[PDB]
Amino acid sequence: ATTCTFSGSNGASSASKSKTSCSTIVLSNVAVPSGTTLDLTKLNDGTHVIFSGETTFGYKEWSGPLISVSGSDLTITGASGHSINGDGSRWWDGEGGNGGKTKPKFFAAHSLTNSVISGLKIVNSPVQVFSVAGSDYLTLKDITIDNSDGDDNGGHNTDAFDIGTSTYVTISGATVYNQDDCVAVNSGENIYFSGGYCSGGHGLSIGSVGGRSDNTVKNVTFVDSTIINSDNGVRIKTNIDTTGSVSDVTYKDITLTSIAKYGIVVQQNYGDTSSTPTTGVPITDFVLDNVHGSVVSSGTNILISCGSGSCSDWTWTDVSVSGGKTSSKCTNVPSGASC
Ligand SMILES: *[C@@H]1O[C@H](CO)[C@@H](O[C@@H]2O[C@H](CO)[C@@H](O[C@H]3O[C@H](CO)[C@@H](O)[C@H](O)[C@@H]3O)[C@H](O)[C@H]2NC(C)=O)[C@H](O)[C@H]1NC(C)=O
Ligand SMILES: *[C@H]1O[C@H](CO)[C@@H](O)[C@H](O)[C@@H]1O
Ligand SMILES: *[C@H]1O[C@H](CO)[C@@H](O)[C@H](O)[C@@H]1O
Ligand SMILES: *[C@H]1O[C@H](CO)[C@@H](O)[C@H](O)[C@@H]1O
Ligand SMILES: *[C@H]1O[C@H](CO)[C@@H](O)[C@H](O)[C@@H]1O
Ligand SMILES: *[C@H]1O[C@H](CO)[C@@H](O)[C@H](O)[C@@H]1O
Ligand SMILES: *[C@H]1O[C@H](CO)[C@@H](O)[C@H](O)[C@@H]1O
Ligand SMILES: *[C@H]1O[C@H](CO)[C@@H](O)[C@H](O)[C@@H]1O
Ligand SMILES: *[C@H]1O[C@H](CO)[C@@H](O)[C@H](O)[C@@H]1O
Ligand SMILES: *[C@H]1O[C@H](CO)[C@@H](O)[C@H](O)[C@@H]1O
Ligand SMILES: *[C@H]1O[C@H](CO)[C@@H](O)[C@H](O)[C@@H]1O
Repeated sequence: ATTCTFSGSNGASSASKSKTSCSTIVLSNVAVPSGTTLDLTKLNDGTHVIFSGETTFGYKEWSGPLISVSGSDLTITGASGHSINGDGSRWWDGEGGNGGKTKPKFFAAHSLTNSVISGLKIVNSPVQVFSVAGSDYLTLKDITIDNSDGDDNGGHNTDAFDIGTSTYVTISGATVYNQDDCVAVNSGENIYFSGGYCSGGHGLSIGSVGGRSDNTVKNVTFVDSTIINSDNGVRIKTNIDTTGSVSDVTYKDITLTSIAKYGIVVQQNYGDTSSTPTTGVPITDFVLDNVHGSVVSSGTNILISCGSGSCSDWTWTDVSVSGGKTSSKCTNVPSGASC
């Protein structure tokens, strides 16, 4: 059993070259050089990684990731008082991932099996924070993401959790202040989100689904969570002219507070809302249970833009969204639901 401590301005290099001799790696006030990844890929099974002090990154216009981890039976945690500081205002230019500077993604959680990431505190990511991909039985718990400075400083596309090609991922106790989706499930199965607080972004989203070889979303649950001061609350987006499926999606015991645009929005014409919704990505067995909240007077309570026949078997129990306009543009609403 070995414990390895890496720190300072050359910590990232040493960690990379010695990671496989370390049972435990502690990362203390590591300053990652510009244009380079903190490469924690391919750790030995059972390795424990502890973030300590303040982790920082040199400035460069590149696409990331800033941190990358992969392997099995890993524990990665944060020590008391630590933070991982992206100092994103260096890149923030109002354009996020769409244009302006090239901005690096923060945390590649790829090819993780049976691992836990707990207690990390991330501050001011340049753009998206967690990219979860190709991972199985991953728990992300008590993660704090504070991009609140981005609200008035050009923060854009600062998604907290982007999930794809993953199964059995559990997210609990997340606290997010950001400017895009709190969660986006692009594809994946058996996803559980609970005890979350999402402020400032675009809601808890399924989507966008379709147009990739990975286009199935199944068995996802959002429960006991608050979405506040966000553009949308509950959201399902499927890409127009694409095929896939979304099934067994549940939102339960959700509080929506001061939603700006849409309390609940389901769009089967995502990508081109001037066109009629298409029917290639059926949304079935969608359940809302005890979902309550308020939309500002200028927003819309509920928008359902379904394709003909491509939305069915919805159950909406104890749902109440008020404060906003009732939409008159809803299409092909299933029997259990309403705008
Ligand atoms: C729909 O997704 C649900 C959430 O992933 C899933 O429930 C989860 O089921 C797994 C079993 O595959 C449970 O996990 C395992 O780990 C615990 C301890 O780590 C063991 O005690 C279990 O025996 C098992 O090995 C999860 O605990 C459970 N998660 C929760 C929050 O319920 C459902 O199984 C999925 N439903 C369908 C029909 O597939
Ligand atoms: C690296 O150095 C630190 C001292 O801060 C220890 O915590 C650890 O055991 C390792 O030797
Ligand atoms: C961080 O800490 C290590 C020892 O833990 C030093 O080797 C390094 O120079 C920096 O002070
Ligand atoms: C990284 O750069 C620092 C800061 O100058 C050094 O002290 C360290 O040993 C490494 O070269
Ligand atoms: C980063 O720096 C460490 C220590 O200087 C080297 O071992 C590594 O190969 C890379 O140059
Ligand atoms: C990173 O840390 C290792 C082990 O402390 C050093 O050997 C290397 O020079 C770099 O500073
Ligand atoms: C991290 O850095 C070390 C040397 O700096 C490499 O050996 C490793 O492949 C990774 O690039
Ligand atoms: C990685 O870290 C180990 C442990 O300090 C060194 O022995 C190795 O040379 C590399 O710097
Ligand atoms: C913990 O892990 C390291 C390498 O992963 C071993 O060298 C050590 O003996 C213990 O198994
Ligand atoms: C490395 O060291 C830490 C503290 O000793 C452990 O938590 C871990 O299991 C591994 O042995
Ligand atoms: C990281 O990026 C900065 C800015 O381009 C360079 O100065 C540095 O040498 C490294 O490539």
